Amino acid sequence: FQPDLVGDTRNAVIRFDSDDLVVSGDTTFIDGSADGVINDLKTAKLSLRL
Amino acid sequence: DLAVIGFELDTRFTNTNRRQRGHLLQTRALQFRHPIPMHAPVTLPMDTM
Repeated sequence: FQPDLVGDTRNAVIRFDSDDLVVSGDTTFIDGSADGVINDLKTAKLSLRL
Repeated sequence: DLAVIGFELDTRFTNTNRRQRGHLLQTRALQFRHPIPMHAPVTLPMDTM
């Protein structure tokens, strides 16, 4: 959390800018599955940077 | 059929047990930010000789 420099002094602002969220064949879904996009990434030996 | 049927009172509690707080005060502050920009210059050219 960061302070809100312009505005109320008791405001906390979230500024999350990331280009490094990896999706790959070794990462599973919240339900534990690795189907669909994940399976194709595993077969193609590819990973995504979201 | 003419009778007084109802009434309402202007009764209040004595807040000596401080059951009620009423309105609240809190101290606050706001911040404003004013950055100063640069502007294009004006130039007077002259020869170096």
